[PDB]
Amino acid sequence: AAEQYQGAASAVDPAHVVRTNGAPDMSESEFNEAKQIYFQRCAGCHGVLRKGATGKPLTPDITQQRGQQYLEALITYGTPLGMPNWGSSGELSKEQITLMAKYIQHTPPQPPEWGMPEMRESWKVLVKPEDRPKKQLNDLDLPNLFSVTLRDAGQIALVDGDSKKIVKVIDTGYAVHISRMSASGRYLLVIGRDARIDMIDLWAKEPTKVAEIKIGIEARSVESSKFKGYEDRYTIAGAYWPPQFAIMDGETLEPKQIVSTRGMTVDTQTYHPEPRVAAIIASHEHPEFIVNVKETGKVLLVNYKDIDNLTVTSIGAAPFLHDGGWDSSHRYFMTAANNSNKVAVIDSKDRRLSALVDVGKTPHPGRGANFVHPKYGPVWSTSHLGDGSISLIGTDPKNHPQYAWKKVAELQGQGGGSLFIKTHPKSSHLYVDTTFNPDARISQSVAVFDLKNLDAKYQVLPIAEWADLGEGAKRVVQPEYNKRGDEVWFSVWNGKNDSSALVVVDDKTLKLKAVVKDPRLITPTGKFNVYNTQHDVY
Amino acid sequence: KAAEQYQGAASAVDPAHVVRTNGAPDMSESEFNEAKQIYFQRCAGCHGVLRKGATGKPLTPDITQQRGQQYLEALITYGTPLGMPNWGSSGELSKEQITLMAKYIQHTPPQPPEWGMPEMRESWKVLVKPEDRPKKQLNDLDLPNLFSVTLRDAGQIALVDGDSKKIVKVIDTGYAVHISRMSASGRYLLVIGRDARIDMIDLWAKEPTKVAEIKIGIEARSVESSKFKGYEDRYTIAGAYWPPQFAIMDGETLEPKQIVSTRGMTVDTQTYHPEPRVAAIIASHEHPEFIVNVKETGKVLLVNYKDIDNLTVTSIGAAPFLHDGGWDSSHRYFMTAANNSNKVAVIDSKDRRLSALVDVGKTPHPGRGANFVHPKYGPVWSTSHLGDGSISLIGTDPKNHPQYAWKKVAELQGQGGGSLFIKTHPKSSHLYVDTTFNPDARISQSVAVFDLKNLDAKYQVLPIAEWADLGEGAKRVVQPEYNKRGDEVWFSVWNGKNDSSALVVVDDKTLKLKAVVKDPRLITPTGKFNVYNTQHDVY
Ligand code: DHE
Ligand code: DHE
Ligand code: HEC
Ligand code: HEC
Repeated sequence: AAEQYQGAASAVDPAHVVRTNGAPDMSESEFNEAKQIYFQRCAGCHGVLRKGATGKPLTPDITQQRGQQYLEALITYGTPLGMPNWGSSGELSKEQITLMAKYIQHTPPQPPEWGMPEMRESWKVLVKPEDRPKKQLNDLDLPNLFSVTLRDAGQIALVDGDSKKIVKVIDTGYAVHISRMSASGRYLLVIGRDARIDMIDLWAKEPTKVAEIKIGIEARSVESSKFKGYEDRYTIAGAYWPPQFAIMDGETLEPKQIVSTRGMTVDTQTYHPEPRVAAIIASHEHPEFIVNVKETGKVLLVNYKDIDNLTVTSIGAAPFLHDGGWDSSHRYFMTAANNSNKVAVIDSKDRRLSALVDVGKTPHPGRGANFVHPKYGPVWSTSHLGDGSISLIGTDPKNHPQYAWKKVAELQGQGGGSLFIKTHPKSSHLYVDTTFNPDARISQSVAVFDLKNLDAKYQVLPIAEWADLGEGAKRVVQPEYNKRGDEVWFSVWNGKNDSSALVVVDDKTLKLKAVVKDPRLITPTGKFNVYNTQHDVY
Repeated sequence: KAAEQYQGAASAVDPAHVVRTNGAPDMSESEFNEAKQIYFQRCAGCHGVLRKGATGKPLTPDITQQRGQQYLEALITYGTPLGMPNWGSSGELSKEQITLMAKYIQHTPPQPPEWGMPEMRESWKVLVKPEDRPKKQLNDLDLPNLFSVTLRDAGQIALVDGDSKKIVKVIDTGYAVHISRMSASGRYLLVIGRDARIDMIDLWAKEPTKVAEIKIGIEARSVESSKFKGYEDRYTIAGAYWPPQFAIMDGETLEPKQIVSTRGMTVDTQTYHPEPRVAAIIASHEHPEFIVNVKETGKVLLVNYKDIDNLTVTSIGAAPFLHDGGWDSSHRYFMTAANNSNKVAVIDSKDRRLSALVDVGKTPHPGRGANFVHPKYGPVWSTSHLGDGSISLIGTDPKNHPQYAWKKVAELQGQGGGSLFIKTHPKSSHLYVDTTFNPDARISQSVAVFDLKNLDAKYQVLPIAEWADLGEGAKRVVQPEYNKRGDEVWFSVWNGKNDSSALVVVDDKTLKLKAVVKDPRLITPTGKFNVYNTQHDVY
């Protein structure tokens, strides 16, 4: 009966369902050799399913159309639009480039999914809530503590701000991307690019891990609920693969909900198989999380008032959403759609897109830099990877409606390859790095502007040279203030077999203050001051 | 080059864990395509396009290669007592074809095309602009008593006059229209074919005519209109089987506005499902929302249309295999069937939460259900089943009958399994139940009728197809439907395409034959929707 009920023909026409191949035959060792190169060298931009970069996707319909020789030449010489040259540079051999061309003509191999069973299997409560201290069992000045990422070591070091000494090094997931604080200021949350999250109790005799869990195969962001009456309630994390985000117990990390970001794009409104989750930021206006979904250019407002029945408001922005942060008032999310060269303004109160501001080539603000301009009122700034400009955008609809969501002015730095711009309420300086600048000297130093005289050109602080480290690229990255706002820290991100350091500068004088060296300080990248991260002070 | 080095590091994904699919038995183009044709003609309905639609293990290469050729040929040949038919023992397919199917399912599932906004707009057509349409009714038809009947294989629908029992107009639509729905103004009739083609019909024109059309997917089943106060003819939503999505369009022109993906995590295992088909869709009267049923993931979505630019969706978890359903007497609780889970999920449309999960019989199939006041239990909603001959009566009054609310308060027994629709009306003391897919010809060609005033008495069997006087063919009777005044119930005698069919009208007051609708154009009549009863949810 039920077999006759569901027994008619599918409305889908067999003639339009296509079998995939006609690709160059390659053995198992040849396919694995190419596959290994693809995730080590290509995937980052192009993605798992090869639809992550601008331009045409590397799926068999397009690649077989181009042909073996077209592909080999394209991989060999690259393009001026963001596709590196692998043959000319001499990175890959002609035998490898040949394998790569044949490889992308085959259906993309499939990485495993990662749901609730996998999540729970990896979930570990190391110290039960009840077995945790009721008070701070140490003498540490937690607010002024710095959570520094020792990238290649798969660890993080807690550095005491005033003493400049490493208080504790902790094993974490590989290459931790960011550190975030719980609203109470007690727990420290870190997540590795391997999607493994680690919750750390700063009140323990020695700050230690109390729980851990893996939320995907690849990830970048984590965050805690910051709405009033929700301290340490929920923790969210966004993954690159699978395309999803997960919500967990903010006290134990127990997985509760998992949502897929696979969907329709904002621009063409077509289906995208891999919309990776970028930045995530907690709302202060409503009990919701603001999630950035890259490839589809959507900003989702995930309400956690009722975790059992999840309500999500999908706001369209612009393609390629990445990093971003609050305006001075903590109401408007200033996030960059890098490859679209725009900054999306999300109103967290009224819950809508306030504007799409045209900025420079490939905006990369991190969380951005907020400061009051002598003429244009309160602005939010961002530097770029594509060029040497710095965009100042008005963020005061109330008192400065004429300058709101407008690129009010522009500043010029040392050049492109910039990654982070920084300032502080108590500071009158504006720092900007240039980490990926092709020039060694430029990439090994930072620019500083005088907020009291913006017409004047920037000064150049020789960070890497001050560290006195010897050989290596010595790339300087991310300025970060201490709780007081009179010290600015920088990482001298050198190789793993080289010597790296953390340089500190007296903000009041712009003079070298201290240098943090230690054999354990391996490949330091992101630094997050506890109080400043927790209270979004930027 | 700065941004190129920025995004230059390795992916956190281990190449060794990214797998290449193969190790399937070789098969040429001729072979592969032949198996594929059989797959979508015979297997897809249950198993889905990507082969994860049925209960039990999926037919994906990881599992199929594990079982192997032999195991697979054997299972396909004899089937299983759990819903998998026998294709060899019944002589449906040959051993040659079965060997092909066993080889086919060991390969990666061929991919059907996606259907986005560009494809949708391309298909979109405004046949008659809102400005060019009538300002009032230009015909003298009794629109509320009109029946929109589906002439399935014909790729058409027929509007039949309730009182005169005649076909007023025959309209070309998408292939095999599955359901008909009325807009909140009672002016526009909407129909959607299994091919995802929707047709909007203006009942006010001199002769009812199509004003707009669109194709929202490759395969579909449902369409629905906004019914919240102040949104008459504002929006139209349609759900698809492939791709896994629904589409919100302009209610006056059918212009595509938003397309949302239903691919996601399941309610039970909370794992990823690549093909969560959209089933029933009902419009809320409590909030400006559309209640959408997502089958495989067992999710009921409340899509708020108060602002379609920034879509807000509340995802309520219910139970796997959500299919059909309808409102309770008060129009607040959405009583929906999770057929393969043998349960009925109750969705409070006001408080927007899962009110309960009621345990019922084997494979519930309520259609929109049947509501009536039980002498002992108060207001109840009822459903019949495909898996058995039972009829579940569930209490739907938590306010004044909490002792019974959301409980399978009582049961009734019909002719047997294979039931598709149960039905009644506020003005009627009778309760009909068909048996369309019952393996017995006599039972499948008749309908059971209960007495609401004496629920202890056994039903009377009405010989609907025999009354028709049609001759040869299966002559399956399906879906009872009352008229505007609820004094006559209509049935469909769904006979073959090359055979003779009819609509049989029965006097509700006397349970006697009242009329028989026959017409050469009345080919494979299936669903029938009375304009008034459909539009105002009278059931
Ligand atoms: C989505 C995302 C965020 C926002 C998180 C948030 O706010 O919740 C972010 C922030 C960050 C932040 C946060 C700083 C802040 O002030 O908020 C830091 C320090 C950082 C160190 C790096 N990032 Fe980041 N980053 C990516 C992704 C992201 N980076 C990439 O996918 C990319 C382009 C390529 C990659 O190799 O991962 C990339 C490269 C880098 C680097 O090269 C850095 C310097 C070193 C590393 O570990 O790869 N990213
Ligand atoms: C999701 C869904 C609904 C609810 C929509 C709503 O109300 O929003 C529905 C309702 C319906 C309704 C609604 C009646 C009502 O009173 O609301 C009718 C008449 C109907 C005629 C048929 N349906 Fe239906 N039906 C399916 C799906 C559905 N059918 C299938 O997938 C299935 C099992 C397989 C198929 O072949 O499509 C199926 C078979 C059938 C039939 O065999 C029928 C009799 C004829 C046909 O064309 O296939 N279905
Ligand atoms: C980002 C830093 C990239 C890396 C690493 C690699 N590719 Fe790329 N690729 C990138 C972009 C932005 C584009 C578009 C370029 C344009 O001018 O349109 C491309 C393009 C290709 C193509 C050509 C696609 C086509 O037009 O048919 C191919 C074949 C290609 N890329 C291959 C590829 C391989 C094999 C790589 C790793 C060894 C690789 N790309 C890395 C960005 C990035
Ligand atoms: C629904 C009316 C079905 C149709 C039409 C077909 N199949 Fe099916 N199949 C269905 C169910 C409910 C199940 C579960 C059976 C069980 O006892 O668990 C199955 C199972 C299969 C399997 C076996 C899967 C396994 O355990 O490894 C196979 C190989 C299979 N079905 C094949 C198949 C083919 C090729 C069909 C069309 C020619 C087909 N099925 C139709 C439901 C239904």
